[PDB]
Amino acid sequence: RYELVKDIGSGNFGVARLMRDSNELVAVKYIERGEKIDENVKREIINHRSLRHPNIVRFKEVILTPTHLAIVMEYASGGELFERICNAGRFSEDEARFFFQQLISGVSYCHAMQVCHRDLKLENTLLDGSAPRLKICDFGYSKSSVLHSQPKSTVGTPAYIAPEVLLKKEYDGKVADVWSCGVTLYVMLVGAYPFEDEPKNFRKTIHRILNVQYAIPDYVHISPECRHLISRIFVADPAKRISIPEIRNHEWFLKNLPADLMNDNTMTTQFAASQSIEEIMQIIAEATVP
Amino acid sequence: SVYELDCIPLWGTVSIQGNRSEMEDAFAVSPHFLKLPIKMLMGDPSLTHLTGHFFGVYDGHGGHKVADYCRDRLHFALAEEIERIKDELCKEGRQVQWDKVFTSCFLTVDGEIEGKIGRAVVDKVLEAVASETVGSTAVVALVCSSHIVVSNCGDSRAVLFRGKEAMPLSVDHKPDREDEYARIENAGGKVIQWQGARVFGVLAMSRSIGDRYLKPYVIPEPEVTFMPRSREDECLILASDGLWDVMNNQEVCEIARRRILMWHKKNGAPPLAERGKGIDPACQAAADYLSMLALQKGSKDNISIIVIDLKAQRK
Ligand SMILES: [Mg+2]
Ligand SMILES: [Mg+2]
Repeated sequence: RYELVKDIGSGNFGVARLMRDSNELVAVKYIERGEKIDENVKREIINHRSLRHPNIVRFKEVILTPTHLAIVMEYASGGELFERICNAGRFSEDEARFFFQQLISGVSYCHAMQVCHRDLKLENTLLDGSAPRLKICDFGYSKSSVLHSQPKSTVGTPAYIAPEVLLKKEYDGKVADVWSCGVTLYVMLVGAYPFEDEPKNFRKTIHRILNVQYAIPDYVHISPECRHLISRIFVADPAKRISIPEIRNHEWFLKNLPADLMNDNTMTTQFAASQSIEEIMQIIAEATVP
Repeated sequence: SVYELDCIPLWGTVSIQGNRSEMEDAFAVSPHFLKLPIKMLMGDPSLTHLTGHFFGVYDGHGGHKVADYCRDRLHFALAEEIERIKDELCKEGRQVQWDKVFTSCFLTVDGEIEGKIGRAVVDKVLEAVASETVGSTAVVALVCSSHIVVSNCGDSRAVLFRGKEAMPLSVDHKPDREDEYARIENAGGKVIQWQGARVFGVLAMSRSIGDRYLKPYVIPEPEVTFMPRSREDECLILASDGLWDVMNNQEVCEIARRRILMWHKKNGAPPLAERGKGIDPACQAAADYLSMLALQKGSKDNISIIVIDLKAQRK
């Protein structure tokens, strides 16, 4: 059983109740029990349950209550990465590298599990105290999510939008995700989103994105290999943009790369970190009753 | 019979900052504000004009200047257009007339905001009101004895409760809405899917006031609806998305009706002398309640709600 602690805000503009077990913190999302418990909600849970990468926010369990169906998720006790960088400064090239390796390991895994682009929402990066680990891909993140969402009238972090998302009508989603990773790397190193600055002037930000007009300021001193990786990622033409496997073989990435993050197959990740499907199915059944 | 006696405006309002860093919502309620030539409501029982009570919600984005400007100006702009359309006192149903007057009003304000139409300042200067990326929604309702007129632009909406079935009087201008999507794309603009359907990946609406930078894809042309009042009418609710994001039409109306009746049953209707000279406490009750309900349902946006009682008397 768990004990109420707070009501924090979720990842993609959502709501959750922070609770506590073990001395472990958990994030619990809820969903109106009145037969909102379709087939969309079942597949989406079982899907997310199959995602076992340590840098993915992972499904813990599902509890039935008189009010709703409770979705217990793993909690990111470090919070949002950007809000971190703000009240702590830009990270060093070595701290940035640590986390970037984790991201790529995670993105790579998600891509392999068929999860990407708007299903993965890389604008949302979280941190957790329990390596440090950066954590992506929370429950209410898919395009077809049954989880309630309340996005703003204006888009939050447009820098994450790859130019081909604005420019073309057909493009690879996994490759658009590379650009996003670039954005996450830049913010870690500089302490500010790249193509943006007066902020919230979308005209200027979009202008800079489309012309890939960024500038690493002088107060930030980073190696030439790092600047190269960034220049290889921030290219408007998807076809000339560096790929994930290519990133995995780049010098900057390879330096101080731990052994476990040298994982090819997706099935050794699953065994690496190791509630039953019958339990989940039994509870979603009892959940259709208001 | 309805065209020979003005109605008493019964209303209550909430407009709060909620969990946001700024308040960019604004509203305006101007009862007894304008006199409506009867031919604009009736046709072709004398009373040459009906008193029209103005209600407005303006949900701003990118800043507060444009929502605030609507608050201070729009009703006056609307008044001017009503006067202009007494050059029709010479020369075309009611719908077309209202649609026409409301389009010119919303367009005038838009122009004043971008500094292409002359406006008053503390002699009639051309000065922009705000940056090119700041804008606002606008939903307004004219209530008189005979008719309700709603003119909507953006994702705030107005909902009428008629008997037992909720019926909205505006449809949200979201970029993935069929005609809207089409209009944009066919015009040469782009709607992307990113944290919802967005014009060019940025703005979660297809219509608004301001937002120069997304012209002429994001337009200030409103969608006016002309609704004759009925004896079954219970109430009218205008609100920003702060409310509609967490609650459906039907439940909002029902809750609002309950609380109105709840206050009347546990306090009885006040004397005619007080009525319409300020906020009706039963409406204020409903407004206040819906407001806190939204906050508990998890709404993190600015919240603005105007509840308007449409019932002659409740016994
Ligand atoms: Mg607002
Ligand atoms: Mg709002």
